Amino acid sequence: IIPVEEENPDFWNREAAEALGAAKKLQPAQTAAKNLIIFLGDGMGVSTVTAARILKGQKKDKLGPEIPLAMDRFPYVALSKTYNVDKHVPDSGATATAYLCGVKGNFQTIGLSAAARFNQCNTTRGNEVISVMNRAKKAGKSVGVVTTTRVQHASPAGTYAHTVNRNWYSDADVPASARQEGCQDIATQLISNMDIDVILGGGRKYMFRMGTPDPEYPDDYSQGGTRLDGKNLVQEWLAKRQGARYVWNRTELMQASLDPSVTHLMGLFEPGDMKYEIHRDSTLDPSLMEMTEAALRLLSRNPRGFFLFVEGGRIDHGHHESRAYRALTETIMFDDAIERAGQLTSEEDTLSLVTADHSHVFSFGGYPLRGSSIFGLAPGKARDRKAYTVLLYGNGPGYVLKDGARPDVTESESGSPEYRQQSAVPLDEETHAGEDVAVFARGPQAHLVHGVQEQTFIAHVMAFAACLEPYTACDLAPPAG
Amino acid sequence: IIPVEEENPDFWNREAAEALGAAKKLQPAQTAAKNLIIFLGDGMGVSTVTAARILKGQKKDKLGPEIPLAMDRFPYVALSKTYNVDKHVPDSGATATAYLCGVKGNFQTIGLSAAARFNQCNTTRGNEVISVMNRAKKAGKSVGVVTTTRVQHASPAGTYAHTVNRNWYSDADVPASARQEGCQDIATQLISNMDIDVILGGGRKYMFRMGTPDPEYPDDYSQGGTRLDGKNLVQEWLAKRQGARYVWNRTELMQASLDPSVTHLMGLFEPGDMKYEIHRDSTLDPSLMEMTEAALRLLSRNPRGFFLFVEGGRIDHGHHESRAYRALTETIMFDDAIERAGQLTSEEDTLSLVTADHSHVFSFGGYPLRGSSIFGLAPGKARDRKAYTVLLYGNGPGYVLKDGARPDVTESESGSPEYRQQSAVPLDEETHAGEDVAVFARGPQAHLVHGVQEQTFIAHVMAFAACLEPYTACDLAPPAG
Ligand SMILES: *[C@@H]1O[C@H](CO)[C@@H](O)[C@H](O)[C@H]1NC(C)=O
Ligand SMILES: *[C@@H]1O[C@H](CO)[C@@H](O)[C@H](O)[C@H]1NC(C)=O
Ligand SMILES: *[C@@H]1O[C@H](CO)[C@@H](O)[C@H](O)[C@H]1NC(C)=O
Ligand SMILES: *[C@@H]1O[C@H](CO)[C@@H](O)[C@H](O)[C@H]1NC(C)=O
Ligand SMILES: N[C@@H](Cc1ccccc1)C(=O)O
Ligand SMILES: N[C@@H](Cc1ccccc1)C(=O)O
Ligand SMILES: N[C@@H](Cc1ccccc1)C(=O)O
Ligand SMILES: N[C@@H](Cc1ccccc1)C(=O)O
Ligand SMILES: [Ca+2]
Ligand SMILES: [Ca+2]
Ligand SMILES: [Mg+2]
Ligand SMILES: [Mg+2]
Ligand SMILES: [Zn+2]
Ligand SMILES: [Zn+2]
Ligand SMILES: [Zn+2]
Ligand SMILES: [Zn+2]
Repeated sequence: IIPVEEENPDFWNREAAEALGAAKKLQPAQTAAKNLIIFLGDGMGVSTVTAARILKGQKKDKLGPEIPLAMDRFPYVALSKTYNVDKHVPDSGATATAYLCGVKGNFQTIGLSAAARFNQCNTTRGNEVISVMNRAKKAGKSVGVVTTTRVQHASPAGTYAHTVNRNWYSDADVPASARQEGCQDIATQLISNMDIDVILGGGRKYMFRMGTPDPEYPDDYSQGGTRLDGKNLVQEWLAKRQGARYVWNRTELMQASLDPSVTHLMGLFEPGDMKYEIHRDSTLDPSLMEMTEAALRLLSRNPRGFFLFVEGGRIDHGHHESRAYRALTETIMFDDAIERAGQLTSEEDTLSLVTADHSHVFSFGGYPLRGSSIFGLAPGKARDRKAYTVLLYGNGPGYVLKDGARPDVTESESGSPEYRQQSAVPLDEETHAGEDVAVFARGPQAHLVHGVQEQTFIAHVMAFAACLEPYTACDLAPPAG
Repeated sequence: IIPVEEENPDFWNREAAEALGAAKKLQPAQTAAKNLIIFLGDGMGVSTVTAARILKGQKKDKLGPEIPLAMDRFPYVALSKTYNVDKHVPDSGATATAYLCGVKGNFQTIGLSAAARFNQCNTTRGNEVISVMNRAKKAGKSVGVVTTTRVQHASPAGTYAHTVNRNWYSDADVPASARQEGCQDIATQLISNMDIDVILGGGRKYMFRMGTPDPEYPDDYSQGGTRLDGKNLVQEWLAKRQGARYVWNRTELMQASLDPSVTHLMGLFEPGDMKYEIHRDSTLDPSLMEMTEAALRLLSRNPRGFFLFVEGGRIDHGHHESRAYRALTETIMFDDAIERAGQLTSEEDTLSLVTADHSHVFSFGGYPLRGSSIFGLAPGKARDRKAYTVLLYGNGPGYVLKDGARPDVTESESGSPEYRQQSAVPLDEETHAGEDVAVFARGPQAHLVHGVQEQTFIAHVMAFAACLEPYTACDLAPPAG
């Protein structure tokens, strides 16, 4: 469909003149950031952003691509080079080292320099690189980790953990030799490495001893505690702090977030990862946006400010499944959380960055008409005389042959939340992609986020903005306010 | 391979500290641009940039992804939304309207608002939108069009032409009803719409009457003139201007570019598109970089400045073929032309933008090791127990089944300049992609290129920077110098 307003050049000329006006009004701050927020869309590459924008646009009144995402409104954009030291196409652990600790690492390690080696516990020590969240805490800020994955998953773990193996969620996962060598499982590291004021996401099971029924699924033994060492890490965490609260459901979370006596909050909402938003039980489980608000309620009390990590963690998971519907709906909820955090904080004193750890082999093509569903069919048949979707994957589990042939696909099929877009190469999981991802920034010193930068720049600009180590001699005036 | 230097956090911390230093040193100009250059990588989306960076890096001493492209050094980056008014995934003609005229258009039209309709000549008039190049000429600047495509191809045509059908290269292509209605073929528009000081690229055949042997291929009748109206447009163009020169080969081009009496230069180096760089005859044909230098030699003489359009036009063509080797080698040469133009001009008075018209369904995945060839195999077999490449396409002509099965692929095969990467969906040509593309900017007012913008912003910032209509009341001081 051609929107009539857009047929007049004046429409475009007015928009551009307004854009030039806004561009000209941008001024760099002379002042530091009181607060830091990093919003991490796991797997949210450029193609994901555009596709999500179109989907979000259409979910409102709109044709799609002309409607800004909340992230699109951020004034400063850079490209971020995501390669890990050892792999061009990276994983979440080693990218987390980059954007949270400011140093690049090796694939499937977390919080370690690239002197360490995956799955070799004895290469850990001396290679620990401290996150900006950790430095924020040291400087007296409150700190929070919020994600739709396990809070022990690679991205959130980057804020607090140092491990040669991102798969070491609980002690059950750690080989005996590594346990003897003192490489702590991530769940332990979560409660032990540093004080974290707010921890919200999945990963209940890693905190409890084998045999402990999950509070939510007490009749599914597979969801129970995993720990071999008999520890209840939740109780240990609570015991260390007056005003600490543990919650496992939404209503308790909301209650805790409004309770002035709650100074530390651990909310673990599923045994493993949280459900996709489309599957979320809204009585039992908070959305990402809700977890972010709950976090901000607590974190905002500290006069020294806060550092908050918010992850749209299952964007990534949707793409691995080659289910763009899941990737893109997770992206929208991620963007909704960005929007919500922007309502609850001030860009005068809050530096907010939105980025992705890496992308995926997700493409948006064919030549679909304006306003057509992102989950629809490309116009025109393929050379094998069957239909194809506008969304495709380079590889992944959407690759199919029914009786020697690529299957035809209908619109009703392609639009299903379970539909797997086709790919060139069958893999159980679609792969990450290595192309640059966007960094969006607003707030004090956001203007430093520019050009094409290494992914480590994300961590460094945040430290610098808040005058955290190694930039305590930042040359900045106190935060506005 | 893990580079040892990168195992030390200090490496990353030093780089980031240097990046922060450079970021802090950026200051906006108070002064106008004397000169404007737009470098257009046709089809050069984010995945293409990263893949080309890696390839370029490796062509030098290097592992790849850590080595900046010339474009990567530009200080200001924005994302550009490429949708056409009528299609989410755009073409080159209507995007050219956006980034060259500052108004979005309908798929496969050029230089027309979206009130016009593809292939309907009678919707043309009143919908012409004037390019910034045209406005630059009006303001007394010299202007140049340089591309590896036909100079009548959609992108360069955006600088001078207005047509409802980008396929109307010569009168041979224009239906009789359109010819009667006065819709001029693009080759005619090239010599007639405006004065263009430098025109360099392909497209000889459209300028000459049917039966005119091509100077380079006088024994291949398919390469001869196409025109039905008996006109020699080259002679007509030459006749209009004292100091005008026509050349069809590299040595004459170089000679003309150094000749002070040559004020207007038309260099048409192939009958249609120029050869891929890997196929270029370096005795007969200038590279993109050479054409850009030749252009700058002439354009730079004007004390009022110049507008120059430089297109890496066959990046796009490589992706359509699903031959990433061709896409990426064209990208490197494009980047080499950017680098060369940066040597020959000053960022104190030259606003240079690098962008793409749109992307492609090109992906860079698997989990290849650092330093591995971008054209190599992903580690690990696919689920059908055969190898697969790190580079894939969502759709296109690399889709194959040999005896009911996806073919296996070897490294020697995947590395060939003729290799077609596999795709999910067989199409004779791989499709464009609709995701945002990068805009890189440097020079006066380049700091206005920020955030996520409509693709029309490219044209408007350039007009504004040089105080061209509609921004003659730009509020800017004269160009530095
Ligand atoms: C780590 O342990 C492995 C297995 O015993 C051994 O081969 C290697 O030498 C150790 N590396 C270090 C740094 O001690
Ligand atoms: C939320 O958790 C508390 C236990 O902390 C429990 O008393 C309440 O029943 C829970 N809500 C639901 C709906 O299970
Ligand atoms: C363009 O010509 C077509 C074919 O005759 C006709 O259907 C249509 O009305 C014309 N449109 C305009 C704007 O005159
Ligand atoms: C280049 O063109 C001129 C004609 O303009 C011709 O005299 C010369 O032979 C040409 N060079 C080659 C190598 O064909
Ligand atoms: N990050 C993905 C897949 C992956 C990660 C790391 C290495 C390889 C694959 C998953 O855990 O959901
Ligand atoms: N809709 C609420 C629900 C909620 C809040 C806080 C905590 C838990 C739940 C939110 O945005 O805040
Ligand atoms: N731009 C491509 C293919 C294309 C353009 C426009 C529409 C559809 C396809 C080609 O001409 O090389
Ligand atoms: N290598 C030269 C060749 C050349 C120059 C000018 C014109 C034509 C050819 C270039 O960069 O300039
Ligand atoms: Ca739950
Ligand atoms: Ca030639
Ligand atoms: Mg993650
Ligand atoms: Mg082009
Ligand atoms: Zn990830
Ligand atoms: Zn992943
Ligand atoms: Zn194009
Ligand atoms: Zn194309």
